Amino acid sequence: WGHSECGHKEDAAVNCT
Amino acid sequence: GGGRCAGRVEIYHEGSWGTICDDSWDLSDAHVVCRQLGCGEAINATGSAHFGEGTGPIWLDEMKCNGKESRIWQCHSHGWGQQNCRHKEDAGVICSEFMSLRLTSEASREACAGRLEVFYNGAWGTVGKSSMSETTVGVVCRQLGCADKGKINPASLDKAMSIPMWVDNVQCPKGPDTLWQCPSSPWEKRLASPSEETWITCDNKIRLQEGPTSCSGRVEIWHGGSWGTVCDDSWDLDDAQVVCQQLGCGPALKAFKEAEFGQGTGPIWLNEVKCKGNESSLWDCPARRWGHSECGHKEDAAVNCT
Amino acid sequence: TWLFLSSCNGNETSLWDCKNWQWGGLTCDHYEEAKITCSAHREPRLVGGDIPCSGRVEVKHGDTWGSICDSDFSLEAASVLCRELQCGTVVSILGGAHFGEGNGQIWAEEFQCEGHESHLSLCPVAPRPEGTCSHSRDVGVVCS
Ligand SMILES: *[C@@H]1O[C@H](CO)[C@@H](O)[C@H](O)[C@H]1NC(C)=O
Ligand SMILES: *[C@@H]1O[C@H](CO)[C@@H](O)[C@H](O)[C@H]1NC(C)=O
Ligand SMILES: *[C@@H]1O[C@H](CO)[C@@H](O)[C@H](O)[C@H]1NC(C)=O
Repeated sequence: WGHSECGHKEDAAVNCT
Repeated sequence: GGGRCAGRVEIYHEGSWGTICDDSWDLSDAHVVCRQLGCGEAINATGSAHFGEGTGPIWLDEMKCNGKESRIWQCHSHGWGQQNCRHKEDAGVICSEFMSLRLTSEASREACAGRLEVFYNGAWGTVGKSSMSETTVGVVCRQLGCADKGKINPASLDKAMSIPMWVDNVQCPKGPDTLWQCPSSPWEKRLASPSEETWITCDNKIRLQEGPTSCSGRVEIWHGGSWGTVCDDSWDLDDAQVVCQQLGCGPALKAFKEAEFGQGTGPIWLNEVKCKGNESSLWDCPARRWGHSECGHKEDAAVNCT
Repeated sequence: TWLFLSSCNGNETSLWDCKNWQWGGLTCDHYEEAKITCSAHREPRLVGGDIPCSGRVEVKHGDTWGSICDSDFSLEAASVLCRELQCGTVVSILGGAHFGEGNGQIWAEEFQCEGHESHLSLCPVAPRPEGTCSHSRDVGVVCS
C-alpha cells in the first residue's frame, strides 16, 4: 500500500453497464 | 530487437546515451526514427518497454513529429531532458524490413520441423522450394538453433489452402549464419501453390552413436550448436524408455552405463536425468542445469531398445 | 568575465560589502556555474483553514502567489510542506476546493519529492501534462 512507481497518467478508470 | 531495425530507441547526446519516453509515442515518431536509421517505414510502434528497460537519462518525451523531419531531434518536443517518465516507459520500434524466420507445424509440438515462414513487412509468408539446397536448410536449422543439418520434406498434397509467398530461389554459400545474407529473388507477394511451399524437418536433437543397431547406442543430444552426452547419474530404465520413444524405437530393453559403447564427445549437456518414462521428450524431464556436469565421458549413458 | 570573492563574513548587507571581490582578469578553471536556491524560491502557506496548519496551499514562486492543483501535489510533497511549515505530520490531503477556491494563477507544475527534502525548493519539478486545471480543484492540506 502506497508504494507505487506510477504517475497519475496511469490512473485506472472503468466503464460498466 | 534481434536486428538492426527493431528495439529500444537510444540517443547519443553530450557524450552519453539516453532513452525516449513512450508518452505520445506514435507511428509518425517511429517512422521518423526508422527513416533516420535508413530502416524504411515503421510497421509497429511498441511502448511499455517491450524490449526491456533502458539505463540512463530519458532524453525525449511527448514526441510530436510531423513525420517529415529528417532527425528525431528536429521534431517538436518539450525539449532536452524535460520529462516526467521512467524507464518502464521507454519507447521502441519495429520496422517493415525487420525479418524473422520460423517453422510452423499444425501436427507436431516439434519446434524444428514444419513449414518455413518468414516475417517481412508486417506479414508471414512461405519460402519457395526452387533452388533450395540442403545447405540452406542447414543454415535455417542453425539459425533457429535446431541442428546443423536437415531435410526438405515432400509437401502434403492434402492441403487446399494457398499461402502468401515472399521469396524463392534462396541460395546460401557455406559460411553464412542467417538466410538474409543469401542471394535470392526480390520480394514478390505471390500466391503459393501447395507444392512450392517449403516444408523442412531438422534432424532430431537426439541420436544414438556406435551401437550395433539404429536403436542401440550412446545417447547424444544437440544443444547450443553442438552435440553432447548425458551423464549416467540417476540414469535408469525410465530414462532409456523416454530415449527410445523419441527415436520411435520400441520399449527400452536396457539402460547401459560407464560408456560401454565408448566415450562420447563435447559438453556433457545433461546430468541427473530423472524422467518418469511418460514425457514426450528428454528435454521435458527434470534435470540439473544444462551444460553443468561434474561427470566425465567415462559416465556416458547408453541405451538398448527393441 | 567572472567575479571572484575571496571571502565575506556573511553579515554584510550587500554582496558589494563583501571584501576583496575580484571582477574579471583571472583565467577561471573548469568548475564554472555556481547556482543558488534561496528560501524564497518557493514559499508555502496555508490560507482559509480554521487552524494555521490547515488550509489551501498557496506557494509564492518568484513574487507571485499561486495555488497548486489537486492533481499536482502528492503525499510526499504534503509531508515536505508540513515539515517546512513546522506543522508536524501530514494528516490529510483534500481535493475539490474543500477550503474554497484560490484566486489568480494556478501553478501547472508537479512536485516529484522523495519526501525527505527540507524544502519544496529542493524538490524536482515536472511540467504538467496537457490540461487546464481550475480553482475548483485546488488542493488543500491538513497537518498534525
Ligand atoms: C462507455 O463509455 C463511453 C465513452 O467512453 C460512453 O459513451 C458509454 O455510454 C459507455 N458505455 C455504454 C455501453 O453506455
Ligand atoms: C505490434 O506487434 C505485435 C507483436 O505481436 C503484433 O501482434 C501487432 O499486430 C503489432 N501491431 C499491429 C498494429 O499490427
Ligand atoms: C540388447 O543387447 C544385446 C547384447 O547387449 C544385443 O544382442 C541385443 O540385440 C539387444 N536386444 C535385442 C532384443 O535385440
